[PDB]
Amino acid sequence: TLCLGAITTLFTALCAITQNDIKKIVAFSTSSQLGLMMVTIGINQPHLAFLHICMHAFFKAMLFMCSGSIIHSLNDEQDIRKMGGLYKAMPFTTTALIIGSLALTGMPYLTGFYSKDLIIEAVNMSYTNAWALLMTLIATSLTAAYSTRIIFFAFLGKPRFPPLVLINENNPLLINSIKRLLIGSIFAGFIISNNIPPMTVPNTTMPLYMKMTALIVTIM
Amino acid sequence: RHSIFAVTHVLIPVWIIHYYLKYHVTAKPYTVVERKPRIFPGDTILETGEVIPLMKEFPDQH
Amino acid sequence: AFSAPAAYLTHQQKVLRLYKRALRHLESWCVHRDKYRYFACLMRARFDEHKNEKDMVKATQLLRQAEEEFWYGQHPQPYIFPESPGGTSYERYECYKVPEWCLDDWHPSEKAMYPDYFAKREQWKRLRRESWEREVKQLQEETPPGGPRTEALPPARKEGDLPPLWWHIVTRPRERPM
Amino acid sequence: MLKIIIPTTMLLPMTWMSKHNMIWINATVHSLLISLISLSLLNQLGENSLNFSLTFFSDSLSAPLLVLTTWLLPLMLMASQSHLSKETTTRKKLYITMLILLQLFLIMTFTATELILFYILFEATLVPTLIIITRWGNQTERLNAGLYFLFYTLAGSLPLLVALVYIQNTTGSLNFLIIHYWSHPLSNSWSNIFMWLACIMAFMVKMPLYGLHLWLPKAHVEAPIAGSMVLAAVLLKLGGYGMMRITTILNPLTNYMAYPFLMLSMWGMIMTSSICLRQTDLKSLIAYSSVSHMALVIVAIMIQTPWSFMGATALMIAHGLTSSMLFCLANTNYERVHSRTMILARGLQTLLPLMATWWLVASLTNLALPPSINLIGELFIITASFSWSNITIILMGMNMMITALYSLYMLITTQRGKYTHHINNIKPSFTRENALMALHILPLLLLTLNPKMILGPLY
Amino acid sequence: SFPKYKPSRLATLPATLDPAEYDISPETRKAQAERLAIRSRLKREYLLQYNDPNRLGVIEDPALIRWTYARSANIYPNFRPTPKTSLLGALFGIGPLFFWYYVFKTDRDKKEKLIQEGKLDQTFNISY
Amino acid sequence: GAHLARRYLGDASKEPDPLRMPTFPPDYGFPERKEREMVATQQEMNDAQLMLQQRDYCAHYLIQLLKCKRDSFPNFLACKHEQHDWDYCEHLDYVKRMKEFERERRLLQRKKRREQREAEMARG
Amino acid sequence: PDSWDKDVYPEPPRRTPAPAPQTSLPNPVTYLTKIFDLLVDRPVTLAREFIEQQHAKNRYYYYHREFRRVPDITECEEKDILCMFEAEMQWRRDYKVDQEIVNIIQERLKACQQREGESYRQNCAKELEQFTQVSKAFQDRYSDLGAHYSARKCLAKQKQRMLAERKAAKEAAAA
Amino acid sequence: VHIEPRYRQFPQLTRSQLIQAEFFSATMWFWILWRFWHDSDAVLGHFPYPDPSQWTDEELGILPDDE
Amino acid sequence: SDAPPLTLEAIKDRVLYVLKLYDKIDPEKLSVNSHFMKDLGLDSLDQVEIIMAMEDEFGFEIPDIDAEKLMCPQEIVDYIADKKDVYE
Amino acid sequence: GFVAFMLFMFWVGEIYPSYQPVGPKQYPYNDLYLERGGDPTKEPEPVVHYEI
Amino acid sequence: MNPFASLTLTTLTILTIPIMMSNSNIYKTNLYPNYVKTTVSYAFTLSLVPLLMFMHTGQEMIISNWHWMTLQTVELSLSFKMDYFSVMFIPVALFVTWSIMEFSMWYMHSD
Ligand SMILES: CCCCCCCCCCCCCCCCC[C@@H](O)O[C@H](CO[C@H](O)CCCCCCCCCCCCCCC)COP(=O)(O)OCC[N+](C)(C)C
Ligand SMILES: CCCCCCCC/C=C\CCCCCCCC(=O)O[C@H](COC(=O)CCCCCCC/C=C/CCCCCCCC)COP(=O)(O)OCCN
Ligand SMILES: CCCCCCCCCCCC(=O)SCCNC(=O)CCNC(=O)[C@H](O)C(C)(C)COP(=O)(O)O
Repeated sequence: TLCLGAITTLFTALCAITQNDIKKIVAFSTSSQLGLMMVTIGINQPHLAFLHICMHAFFKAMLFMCSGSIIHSLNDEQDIRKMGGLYKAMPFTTTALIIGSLALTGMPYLTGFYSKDLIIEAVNMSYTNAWALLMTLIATSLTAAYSTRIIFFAFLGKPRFPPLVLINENNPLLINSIKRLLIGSIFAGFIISNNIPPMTVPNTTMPLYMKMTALIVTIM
Repeated sequence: RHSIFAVTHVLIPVWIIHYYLKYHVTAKPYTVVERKPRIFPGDTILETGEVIPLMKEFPDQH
Repeated sequence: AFSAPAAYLTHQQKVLRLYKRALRHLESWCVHRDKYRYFACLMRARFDEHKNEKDMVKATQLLRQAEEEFWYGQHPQPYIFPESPGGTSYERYECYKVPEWCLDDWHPSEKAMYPDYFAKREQWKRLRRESWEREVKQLQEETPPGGPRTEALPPARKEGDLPPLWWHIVTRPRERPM
Repeated sequence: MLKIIIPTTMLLPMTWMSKHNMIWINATVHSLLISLISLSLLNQLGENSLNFSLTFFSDSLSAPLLVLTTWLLPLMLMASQSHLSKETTTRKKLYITMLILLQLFLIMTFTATELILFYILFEATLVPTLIIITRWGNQTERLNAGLYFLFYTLAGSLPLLVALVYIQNTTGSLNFLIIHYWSHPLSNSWSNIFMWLACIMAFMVKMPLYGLHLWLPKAHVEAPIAGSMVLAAVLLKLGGYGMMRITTILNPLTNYMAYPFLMLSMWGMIMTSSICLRQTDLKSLIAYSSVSHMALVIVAIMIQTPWSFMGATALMIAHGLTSSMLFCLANTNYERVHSRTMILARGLQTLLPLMATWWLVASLTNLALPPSINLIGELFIITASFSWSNITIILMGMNMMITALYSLYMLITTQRGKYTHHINNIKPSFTRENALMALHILPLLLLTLNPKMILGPLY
Repeated sequence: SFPKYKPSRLATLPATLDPAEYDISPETRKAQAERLAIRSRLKREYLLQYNDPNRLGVIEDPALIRWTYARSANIYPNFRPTPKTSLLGALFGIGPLFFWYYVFKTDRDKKEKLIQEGKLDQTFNISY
Repeated sequence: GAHLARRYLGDASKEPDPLRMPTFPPDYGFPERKEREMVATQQEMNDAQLMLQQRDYCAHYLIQLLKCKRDSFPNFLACKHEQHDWDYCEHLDYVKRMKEFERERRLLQRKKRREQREAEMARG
Repeated sequence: PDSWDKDVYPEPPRRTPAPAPQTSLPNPVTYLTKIFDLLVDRPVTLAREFIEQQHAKNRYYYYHREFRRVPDITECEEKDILCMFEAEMQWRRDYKVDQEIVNIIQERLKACQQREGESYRQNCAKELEQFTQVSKAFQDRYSDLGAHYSARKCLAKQKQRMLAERKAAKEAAAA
Repeated sequence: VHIEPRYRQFPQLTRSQLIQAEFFSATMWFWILWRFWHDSDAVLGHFPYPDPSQWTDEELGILPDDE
Repeated sequence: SDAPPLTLEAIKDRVLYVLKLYDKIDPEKLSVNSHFMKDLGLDSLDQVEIIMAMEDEFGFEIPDIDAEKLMCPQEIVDYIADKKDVYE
Repeated sequence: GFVAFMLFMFWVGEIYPSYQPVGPKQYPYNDLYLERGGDPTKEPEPVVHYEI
Repeated sequence: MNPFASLTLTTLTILTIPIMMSNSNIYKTNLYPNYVKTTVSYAFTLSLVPLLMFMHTGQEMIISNWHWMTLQTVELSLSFKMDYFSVMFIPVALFVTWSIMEFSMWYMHSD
């Protein structure tokens, strides 16, 4: 299970960083996160895997709805090469996708942190396959890589869409659904983490560089 | 007609299910099984009035 | 799609189609507009360099290495318009396209709604019925004895004729039928 | 048991003395009433069977089959009256008479206490089916189909007859109760091997076993709709039922005489499922799917376990219902366009939405979606086979995959895509066709609520 | 100049890389003209029935009829017992049967002689 | 870590085996070893239903943490001192395991030195 | 309730702790429980009281059928069809009752595993042992009988097992 | 809220979407800063990692190589 | 909702808008009926680029066999109107 | 090549695993002998742990 | 009786009511998507309560309500596990489904 999860997460993250359809990138992200769930099953941490399921649901669903709002605004266009500068044109969508990408990459004290941070620490501090651990760390870096790709190509720079601009995100249904899952992606990690009994022995003692490894590989 | 949705889609279904569980499902053994509650030192048992003693005087490494 | 294909493509047509494909794949490679404009001007210059070549053997071999270079350097994931054959919305609305003859099978209660629409539909059916034989006669007259050579069709030529074989072109369902 | 037989016999003078425009109504109403009456045989005992008399008895194996037969007659009548409209009054009455005689023979076959009576009715079912296929089939191949349907059966059943009389010379009786109570082991001898083969090969041909199955695609494709419905839903099961009765005298010989048939069934199940992937004729695909399901039933009967017998009973009933529904679904489109080529009429979900829903539900039951009784039977058989040998899962699982692959394939080919442009005579679905589909599908779903009623004696 | 693309069965040669489309002779042009003429005659034959107001039903396609007939009924009359067909039939029809027979018989012989020795761990195995 | 480099690239015979340790007697180098004591009885852990992997020498702190969480249920931010105490006890247990690892590797290196050097002085 | 026998389906005395609040914050579980009581349990209880009042006015009984003990297959002659028939019916009933005995023991095991939580491996040892004993006896009685099992086949299986045990004991007395 | 296309111009924006986007970005940043001010150890670890080399032989039970 | 229904005037205005931003075309003598070859003095490469610019303008691409023979702005407007089911 | 390389490297990583420089985790009551299946009638071999 | 079991089963049961109404008049109206979304939101709100009960006392349950069939010694019953995983995942899934249905009311408006 550990080896299958490791090869899955790294292969899918490697495929994600060159894709041009936004839905395809987010789907490969989902596959990579499922691979991470499988590796945390393989190191005998089932409760941590379930916690990751619950955490990842929020921000992955929010990321898909942000992609859907972009697609609907740009007349059903899904290629990031034809999405220009939407940072100012779609401000709420930009905010939501930024927060979702930060949660996906394990930014501290967000929903993805309380899950992903622990999984990386547990893999680092276990009697585990060395290749699997290396592949997991590389996949962790590739996650930030393809999140950067989405943000940079879809929201930064100059417009690359057809001249008839139909951009409109001022619908209460879209705004309210995104807002609800955004509050989820911000606070559900803390709430659920502090409101459940401890099902695991915590890793309280580890070298400092190993403590900071997930953030370091994300920064890279 | 303001809250007609919550009385026909919530209150009525929970009336039928609670009646079904309380008087039919639990009329047979082992149909609804709960894990026993956790008991900690110092607790008082409601059923018999028994008191569990405390836990062996920690070394108190403060 | 609307034009009848010919037996073969001329050298000029092949060269133009290669130009269009190369420019589109270059745009796929060069995401940004200014960079694409620069490299598209370079492509146009490199393409014009041999515009006035006379030896057709040399032009043909130049076209061959141009095709080889395109195949080696094409974008593996080129941009496709959403409703183009490889696009994400290619045949999306085909399930909503219903042929017009289905309207003949509606219950009389269904046709009681929309009376004016069905009056105009009867008018259209009368037109088609009255024009069919003249269309067939015109097609028989204008076709060489050795059968048709291409798929091109003639227009109407008399005062009150309709172009032959027009019904199914004119009564297309729609591009966004629902 | 005569309370079922005599009304069925009375169906004959009723249809022969009815008004020219009343034959279908009378036959349908009274066959439905007979099915309602037969529904009372489902009250079974456990310990032993319902022994009405010296001649007829009912078991937990016989009763679901009897109910399925009596229920299938009205559906066949409903499906037949469309394409038989132009027929004369006398020939319509003769067609209904063939159907009634077939039901009578099947009802007596499923309840006969004595093996020679069972054999005689088992052969008697041949004649009405042959007449139906060769007189009311549409194409010129029907005649050849009839021959294939006949001599495959007889070439298997003639040895069985010999074995049967031989048995009565040594045992003294062919009454099934006596046979079961006084059963003795078969020794390991050449004479016993050939008596085993004579006792088994007729039911093998009827299943049909892979390699003896060539008659089935011909006969089911060339037959009219009621013929195909009865051939797939009930007649094939005549093999299975027969095996479940006769294996009680074949132990412990079956312990090793069953290896070639098990290998044939598993491999040919894979083979026929794969054949379904490349089939241009829509009825042929359904026929080959029937062959694959019956191969699984053969495996279940040959391994001789309570779980396998239960699974075989459930799968027989479920497949009868599902295959009859699929044949009716294909016949609706055939009557639309007068061709059985699967790719001729496409995108039919756009033009016939409710019939598309019927197609979808039939395809779901064909691939054994839980908790349908199709999967109940299939899973029981697979678990018993796994106990027989753990490697069987490799083949069984493979079959499952291929089954889904062709089922949805059929669904995708006829219902999805775009409609064929030049086909402009696709009229809305009639109430008769929708009602026929519903009367196929609803009992199948209701059987999920009470599965034991089809799980057989071993429950 | 650039690495060469070589075709395969499941990844065919593109038209633009096909030399046959660049070495053109008058007979090639006349053959293309004949192909276009055949296509056009068939197209006119189809469109005269497709647009007919009085046509109701299915336009029967002889090509589809020929395809289904060749795939089903024309096969046995054109079959000839050949060493190639004989070996292929023997292999693909009989080899899997003995292969699976050997596999299952070996597995069951192991399991049975292991039951005889009293070492199989059959505890809690009461359903079968 | 560097221990993996020493075991895999250097001489593995001088490095501890995580699967097979300790090999030296627990009282070998120590004159007097006090046996590790447990506070929580078997019944207390069974009634708390902790987990079979949470029933270590730190279980009493976990029991108080669970009781405090249950007692102040609405206020999920109140069990900080108990969580800290349990974490500290687990940290001390981990430090003890690190001490055992270091002790066993030092013992094994000292064993190799003494054995092969008494051989060296015994071969001449 | 008293509908079932507590000896056949036992359960431990069900100790539950008393609530020991440690905070001044209101407990939402208790408030929601009171709301649920008042809006769900009281109307359901009243409806059940009405239904039981109606049932009391119409009280009738049904009985459990008792079967005599008939001779078993051991003392039936070789070709006596009637004694064989009655012995076979009795054997079928005994087989059904044994199946339901195994079912009761399995129900005990499942309920124990759920009830004990994280301590099921140690606290359900008695149920596991009871299921092991019952399962072994059932496997000895009825396994490998096949599709067409009968009292005669069970008798033959028992005789084969008895012969094996006798030979084992005889050769153990020689060692 | 009726918004019209603009043909090669920046689209018309509403005040509500801008204020909500800014509010939620600020909420995320404040939450991160607040949690780091109160729960810094969750990133930085709370207990010091020991150095095994700073442990004497007496407390680990190693004899001075002559026994 | 979605984009407003397209009109013939809008299609013509956008086609002329794109053509007037092309440097090889005089903005003031350009008409809806101007032949690209005879009147404007362009070549086939310029026609290919004009077709591509129109495809970018309207977010859909024209097949080469159809695109080869759009030799004036009115022809492009008519082609777009027929493709997108515009009648007014 | 990618798949074969991944399989070979996973096998190598199995041969040369990663772990932390710690001893085994210790459990109080004879390594929880009664908790892990019991059998309380056979006097299990005492597992004793000492301070370090 | 304990409200835990009744609430856990009701949360699941009320999700099936619009499937029963799919043949009613509301299905032919434009109010059906809003009705489905409201049903899912009410189900999420109801499922929030067993989660609170579990977070308070760690309550877990199994409910074997309907006996389907008995296969000699194997009893098959409709049984639901209401442990930590179920009572934690159900509200999360319902919350996500509620947001996604509200989003679909706008995304698929012209379908
Ligand atoms: C298209 C599909 C049609 C249906 C197929 C039906 C399959 C039926 C096959 C029957 C399976 C087994 C039959 C008999 C069992 C054993 C057969 C024999 O091969 O085994 C050996 C038998 O020894 C020799 O091999 C003798 C048999 C060889 C002669 C028979 C010719 C076989 C050639 C294949 C002919 C094709 C048959 C099918 C025609 C269509 C075992 O040796 P031994 O244990 O000492 O003797 C056992 C018999 N005793 C106890 C009575 C003494
Ligand atoms: C769709 C095609 C199906 C073809 C089926 C053909 C196989 C049928 C099985 C054999 C048929 C005849 C068997 C006779 C019935 C058995 C009754 C019996 O027990 O008689 C045997 C006698 O058995 C025989 O004589 C049978 C020998 C075979 C005679 C005919 C040969 C035909 C070809 C043989 C092989 C084909 C059979 C299997 C084919 C499988 C299906 C393809 C013993 O009687 P006694 O003489 O008293 O001896 C007692 C002391 N030992
Ligand atoms: C970016 C990814 C892949 C890119 C790689 C592509 C490589 C291509 C490099 C350069 C291509 C060439 O040299 S192309 C070499 C082709 N040679 C000739 O065409 C000579 C004869 N000229 C004519 O036929 C006409 O002038 C015509 C030019 C058709 C215009 O005609 P109009 O005026 O009537 O439109």
